[PDB]
Amino acid sequence: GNPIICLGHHAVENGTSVKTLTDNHVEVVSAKELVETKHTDELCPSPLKLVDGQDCDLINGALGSPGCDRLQDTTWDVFIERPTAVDTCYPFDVPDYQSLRSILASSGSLEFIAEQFTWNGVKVDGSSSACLRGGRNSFFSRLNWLTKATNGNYGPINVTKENTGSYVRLYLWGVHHPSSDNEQTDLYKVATGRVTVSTRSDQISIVPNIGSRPRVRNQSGRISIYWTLVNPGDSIIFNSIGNLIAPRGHYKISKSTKSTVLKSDKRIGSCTSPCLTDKGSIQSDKPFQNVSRIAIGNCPKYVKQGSLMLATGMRNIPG
Amino acid sequence: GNPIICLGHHAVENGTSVKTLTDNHVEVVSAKELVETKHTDELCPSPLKLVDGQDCDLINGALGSPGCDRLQDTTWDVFIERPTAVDTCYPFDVPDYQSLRSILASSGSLEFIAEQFTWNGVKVDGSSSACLRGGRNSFFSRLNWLTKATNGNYGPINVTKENTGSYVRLYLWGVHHPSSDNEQTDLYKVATGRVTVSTRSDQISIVPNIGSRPRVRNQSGRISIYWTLVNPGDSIIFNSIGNLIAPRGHYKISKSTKSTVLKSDKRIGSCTSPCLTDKGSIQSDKPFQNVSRIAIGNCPKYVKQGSLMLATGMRNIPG
Amino acid sequence: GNPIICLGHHAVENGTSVKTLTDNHVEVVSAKELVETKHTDELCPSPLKLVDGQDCDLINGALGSPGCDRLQDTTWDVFIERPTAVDTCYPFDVPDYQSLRSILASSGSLEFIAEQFTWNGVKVDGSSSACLRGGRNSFFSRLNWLTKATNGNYGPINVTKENTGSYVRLYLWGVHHPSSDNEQTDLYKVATGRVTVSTRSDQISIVPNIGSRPRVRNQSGRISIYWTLVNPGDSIIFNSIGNLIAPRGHYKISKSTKSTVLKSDKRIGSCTSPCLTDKGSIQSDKPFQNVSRIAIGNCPKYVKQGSLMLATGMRNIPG
Amino acid sequence: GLFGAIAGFIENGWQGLIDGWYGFRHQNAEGTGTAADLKSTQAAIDQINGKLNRLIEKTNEKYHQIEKEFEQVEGRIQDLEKYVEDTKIDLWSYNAELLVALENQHTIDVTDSEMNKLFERVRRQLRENAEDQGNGCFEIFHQCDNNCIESIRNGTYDHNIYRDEAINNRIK
Amino acid sequence: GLFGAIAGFIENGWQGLIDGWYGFRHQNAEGTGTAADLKSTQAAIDQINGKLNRLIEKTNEKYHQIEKEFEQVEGRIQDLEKYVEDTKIDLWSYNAELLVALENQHTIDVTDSEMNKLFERVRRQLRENAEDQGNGCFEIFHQCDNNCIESIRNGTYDHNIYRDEAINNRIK
Amino acid sequence: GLFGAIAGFIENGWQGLIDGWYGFRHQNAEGTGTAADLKSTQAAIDQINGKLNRLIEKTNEKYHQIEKEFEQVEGRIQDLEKYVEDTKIDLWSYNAELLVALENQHTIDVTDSEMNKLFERVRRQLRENAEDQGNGCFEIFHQCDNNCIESIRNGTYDHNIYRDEAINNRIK
Repeated sequence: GNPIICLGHHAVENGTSVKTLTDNHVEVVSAKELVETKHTDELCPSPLKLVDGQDCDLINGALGSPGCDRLQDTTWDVFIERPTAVDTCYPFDVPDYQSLRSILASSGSLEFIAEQFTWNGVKVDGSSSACLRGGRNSFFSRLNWLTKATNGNYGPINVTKENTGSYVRLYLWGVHHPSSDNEQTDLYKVATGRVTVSTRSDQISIVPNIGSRPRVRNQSGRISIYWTLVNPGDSIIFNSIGNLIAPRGHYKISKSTKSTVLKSDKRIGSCTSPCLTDKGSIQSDKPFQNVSRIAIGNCPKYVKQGSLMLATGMRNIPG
Repeated sequence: GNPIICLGHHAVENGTSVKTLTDNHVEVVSAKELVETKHTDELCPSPLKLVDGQDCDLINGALGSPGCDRLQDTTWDVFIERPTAVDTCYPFDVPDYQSLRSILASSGSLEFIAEQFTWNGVKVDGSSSACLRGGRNSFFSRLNWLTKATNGNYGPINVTKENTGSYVRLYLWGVHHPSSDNEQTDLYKVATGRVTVSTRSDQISIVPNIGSRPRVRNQSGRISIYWTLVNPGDSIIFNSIGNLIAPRGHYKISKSTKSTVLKSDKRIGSCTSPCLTDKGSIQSDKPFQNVSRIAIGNCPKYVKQGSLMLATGMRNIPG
Repeated sequence: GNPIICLGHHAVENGTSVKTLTDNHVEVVSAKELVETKHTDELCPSPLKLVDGQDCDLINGALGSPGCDRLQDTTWDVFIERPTAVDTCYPFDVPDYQSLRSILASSGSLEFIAEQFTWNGVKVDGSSSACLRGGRNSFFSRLNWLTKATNGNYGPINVTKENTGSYVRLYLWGVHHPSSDNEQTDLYKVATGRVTVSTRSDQISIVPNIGSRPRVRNQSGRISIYWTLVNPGDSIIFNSIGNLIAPRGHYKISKSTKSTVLKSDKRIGSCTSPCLTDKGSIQSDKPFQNVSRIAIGNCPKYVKQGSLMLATGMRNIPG
Repeated sequence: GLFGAIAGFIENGWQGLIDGWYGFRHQNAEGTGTAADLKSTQAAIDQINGKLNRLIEKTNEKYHQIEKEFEQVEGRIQDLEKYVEDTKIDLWSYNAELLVALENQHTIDVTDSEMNKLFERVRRQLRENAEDQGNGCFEIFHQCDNNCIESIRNGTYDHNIYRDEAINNRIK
Repeated sequence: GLFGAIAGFIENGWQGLIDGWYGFRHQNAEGTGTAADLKSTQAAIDQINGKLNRLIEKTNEKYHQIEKEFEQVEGRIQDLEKYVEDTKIDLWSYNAELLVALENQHTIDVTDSEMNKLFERVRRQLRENAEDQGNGCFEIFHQCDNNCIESIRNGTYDHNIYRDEAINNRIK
Repeated sequence: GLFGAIAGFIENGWQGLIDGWYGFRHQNAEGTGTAADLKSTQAAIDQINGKLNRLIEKTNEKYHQIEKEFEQVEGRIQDLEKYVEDTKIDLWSYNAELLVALENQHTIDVTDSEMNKLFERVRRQLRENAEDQGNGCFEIFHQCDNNCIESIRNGTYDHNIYRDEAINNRIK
C-alpha cells in the first residue's frame, strides 16, 4: 500500500445543456442565456424623452387638429403613436404621407415657429363643421383657410418669406379640392384654382380637382397637404389664384437628430430602461433578443432564436 | 526481440483537398460538397402551386387581355411570367407598374369578384380593333369602356361601392388619353375629361392629355391603368365627366400571403422540388448554392463560390 | 552533474498587444494591422479613368450649361462632382433629379449624339440673359428653346424619331413654366401649353404652370427637365402646342457599366491606386478600412474599428 | 474534449469539490482528504470571465431606422423594406448561432485543457517517485505524510528527498 | 494538427485498415495482426456526423422578395435593390468561406486528438511494462501471446501480471 | 495556450534566440550552447503565413453603389438607404472583430502546440536515457559531448548506444 494522489474537477447534480459545433445537447456545469426574452410591459420614460400622441398621431399633431393642442411645443427622443388615434378635422390626404411622418419624427419637435402673413384680397381663418373645437367650428390650428373677399375677388396671392435664420424651415400648406363647381366659385370665385409653392431650387404646382368623395364628417371635399423645405438664404413664394390652404409659420428641421416615432399601445410607466420596443421595455445585459424587430435605443440585437446558452463551466459528469 | 503494438489510423489512395484557416490545399480522407451546383432544368410543379402565364404576363392577366382567358380564377404559390408574353389589347401604361405587379403576385389569385354597376348616361362595353378576340373587336374583359350616350351627353358619373365584406378590395380602372380633339369630343363630348377615384382616406384625380403617341396595333391613344384599395367599412367613388375606363368588379387582397412571380423560360416538368429558380429546380440537401440569386421556396442560400468542401475525415497520409 | 538539454522559444523586449476570444490585451511577439487608416489626400488618376466636373455638376454637364463645355464627349470610370459647382443657366428643376444623376453617372459618358430635328412652325434657339456664354445670351447647348413663329402661331409640334440603332437612347427635354400670362402668350400664343413625350410602352404629359418663383439670375420662371429612354426598334414622339423645351439629340445608355460619380473636393494627383474615397485614395493590402463608407473600386471593406491586430507570432514572455 | 481528460481518463467529477473547479484527493498513512487547486481553477475562471466580458460590451444603439410593420399593401418600396429587414435578421441569427456553438466548443476544450495542465504539473513534480495509474491518480512510491501531501499541492515538493526510497520501491 | 499525432509522430496511415479509422497492429511470438479500435473510431465519427447534422438543418425559406434582374435603367430605387442584394450575397459568401475553413481546421484537430487519446489510453494500460518507441508503437517487455494482445485491445490487460518480468527486462 | 508549454512549463522565452522561433540550449562537459530548431520554426511560420495569405485575397470591388451622404431631409427612401448602409457596416465590423479574436486564439494555440511537439519529439528520441526536469529541460544521464548534442538536435541520436550507461545512472 503506497499513498496515492488524484486530480479531479468539480461536478453538480443538475447540469445545463448547450450546443457546440458537433453536438446539440452537451451537459455542462453552468451556462448563461444570451437571448433576452422578457420585457417590462410598460414603456420606460427614462432615460429617453417620450411624448405620447394619445389620440393624435404625429401628422395631425403637426397640422393642429382639434384633439392635438397638448401637442404644441413638444419635444421628444421618441414620439408614441397610439392605435386609438383618430382624425378630428376636415378630411385630408398627404402625398408621401410616410415621408412627412418620417421627417417630423426625426426633427423631434412640434414647436411651431409662428409667422405673420399678409394675404391680400381674401377672407382668412376659414372654419368647418367637419373640424369642431369645443363644439364650435374650427380648423387646423397651423393652417389658414383663405376664401374670396366678402363679396368679391380672390385677390391673387403672391406672398414671400425669406429664410434669414440658420436652420432649415419646413412649411406645411395644403390645397382644397371642392365637391362641386358651386363650392369652387362660392369659395374662390375662379372656376379653376391653382397653387404654386417654390423656392430657388425646388417647386410644387397643383390644380385642384372638383368632384364627389365619400362623406367624412359630412364633408365630401378634401384637402391635400404638401410641404416645402427652405434652406438658410433661400426664399419661398406662395402663389395662388384659388384654393390655397395657407401656412401660419413653419417648423425647425434639425438633421438626423436621434429621434423617432414608435407605434405602440402600452402605457408609459415609471420604470427606467434605455431600450424601447412596441411590446414594452427591455432591461437586460444580454447581447440578443426575442422580443421585437422594433427596438429603439440601446438594445440587444433581435434574433429569431428563443434561446442561446453560452457555456460558462466545464462538462458536467456527476456519475 | 520483444513484442510490439502500434497505434495507427486508416488512409486511402486518393484523398480530397479542403481549405482550413491556414492552408488552401490540405488532403483529407473524405469530404462533402456544401455548394449546390446542379439544377433540374424544368420547374417542378410540386409541392408549390404553379400557374404558367404562357403568353400573358400577370398584369395583362389581371386586366383581361385577349390571350389571358385561361388566367381567370387562377391561384398560385408562384406565377410564371414568360419572355414570350405579348400585349394583345389597346395600348396602355401603368404608373408604378412594378407595384401593381408586386401586389398581384403576392395576393396569389386572379379570381375576379364581379360586380354590377349602373353607369348612368353613357354607352358601355366599348371595343377596339387594337384588342381583337377571335377576330372581332373586344376589350379588357375586366374593364368597361364608357362613351357618351348615343347621340348625347356623357351623363356625369358618380357611382359608389361600399366594402361590406371582410377583405380588402383592389379595384382596377383606367383613363383614356385620346389622340386628338376630334376623338375626345366624338367619344366624351366634353373637351377635357376628368376621372377622380376616392375612398375615405385616399384619392386619385386625373386629367387626360390629348396628343399623338407612336401607333400600336394601329392605335395612337393610350389608356393609363390605376388601382385603388378599399378596406372593410370604407367606400370608393368613381366620379367622371369623361374618359373613365371603368371597372367590372374587384380582386381580393390577401396580405403577405406566401406568393410571388418568377420570370423564367423553362418548361414545367413533373419533378418534385421545394425550391425554384429562374434556371430550374434545386433538389439538394446542401446549405449553399451557385445556381441563382433568384430562389423561391426552401432553398440553399446563394453564394458566389462554386465549391466549398467540408472535411469529413482525418488527414490522408498514404505514403 | 549530468548534461541537460532545454527546449525553448524566442522572445522580444517589446511585444504587441492583441485581442483573443477570452482576453482584450495579450502580448505577442509580432502582429499585423488589418484596418487601413491612412489615405493619399489626392485622388489617384490611375488606374481608374477620372473626369473632374470642376464647376459643373453631372446634370449641368449633360444639359450643356455655360461652364460645362469641356464636359463634352467625356468618358469616365468615375465622374467627380465638386462642392464648388454652380448653376449658370436658366433656373431649372429635375423631378427625381437623383435618378437622372444616377443614370448618367452609370453610363459613364457625356458623348452627345447630335440629331437634326424639324420643328415646324416655331422660332428656334431661344436664349436668355439668365444663361450667359461669353457675356452674350445663350442656352443649354443640348436643348432647343422653341417659341412662336415671328409674329404668328406656335405651329403644333409632332416630331418623331425612330431608334434604328442597337443601343438605348436617352433623351433630355424640358418644359417652360412662365412667370405670367403675358410671358406665356408672348412666347407660345396659347394660354395654356402642353408637352407630351411618348414611346410605344411609356409616356409623359405635362401642363406648364404660370406663376411667380423667387428670382434666379433675374428669372422668375423655371424649366422642368424630363427624360425618356428609347429601346432599339421603338419610337419617341414629341407632341406640343406650347412650352416644349426641345432636345438636340440623345445620349447612349450603356447598362450597369462600371461607372459612377464621386462627390469629393480633393485634387487629382499623379499617384496610382485602385481605390478612391471622398477623402482621397487608399493604397493598402489590408482587408479592412477606417477611412470612408464611400469607397469606389478595389477597396478594403469599411469598418467602424480604428484597429484590429492580427497576431503573427507566439506569446511574448521576455521575463 | 480535445485533451481527453474531463469526460476522459478522469472517470467523473466530484460533487463534493465545492470550493474550486479542480483539486487533489489523496490517500496516505493518516487518512484521506480533498483540497481545491487555486491556480488551475483561476486560469479556467479567468478565461471564461474574459470571454464573458467580451460578449456583453453594449454596442448596438439605434434610433430612427425604418418601419417594420405595415397596415396596407404597397408593392415595390415595401417589398424592399421588408426584404432588407429579413436579410438583416437572418444574418444576425446566424452570427448568434455560430458564436455560441463556437463559444462552447472552445470553452469545453479550455476546461479540458486546464484539467490536463494540472495533471501534467503534478506529473512533473513527482519525477520518478510516482507512476500514472491511468485514472488521474499517481501512485506515490514512498511514505508521504500530510505535510508531504501539501508540499505536492503547494509546489514545494522536492523529488530528490524521496528518490532513493521511491526508486527502490518501484524497481523491486 | 495541434496534437502532432496524425501527420506527426505516426509516420503515415494504413490503407489496409478498412474496417475502422484507428487501430492496433501488433507483433508477437505467433505472428502479426491488425484490428480496428471501435471506441476511438466511433468518437471521431460521432463528432463529424454531429457537425454534419448541425450544418444541414433547412432554415432558409423565402417567397416574395424583391426583383433581382432588370430590363431597363431606372436610377435611385434600382441602385438600392441591387446594392441590397449584393450586400447580402457578399455577407453570405463570407459566412460560408469562414464556416468551412473553421469547420475544417477543427475537424482535422479532432481527428488528430482522437488518435492521440487512443495512444495515451494504451500508454496507461501498459504502465512500466512497455516503452514508447517514438513512432506510435510500444515495445512490450514481456511475452504477449494473442490473448494478451487482445487483452490490451479490449482493455482488460492487468499490468501487475507481467510487471516483474517486464521491469527485469527493461532494467537489465 | 491549450498546451501549457509557452507561458506554461517553459518559464519564459529567449531574447537571444534570434535565428529561429524554437530551439535547444544544452549544457555538457565542453560548455553550453544555443541553436534554433528549423522544423518546428518552419511549421509555425508556415501556418501563420498560410493564414496571412488567406486573409489578404482582394475580393471587394465595387463601383456604382448608393449615395451614403445627404444634403437634405427626404423621409422614406433616405431612411432606407441609410439603414441599409448602417446594417452592412455593423455586420462587417462584427465579422472583422470575430475574425481577429478567433484568428488570434488559434494562432497562439498553434504556437503553443508547436513548442510542445518539439519537446515531445526530443522526449521520444531520448527514451530511458533522460528525465523531464519539469521546465522544458531533460537531464541526460550519460556523457554527451558536442557531437552527441548535435545528434539530438539533428535527429540521428540512437538511444541504444547509451542505454546501459544511462539506466545505470538513473537507477542507482
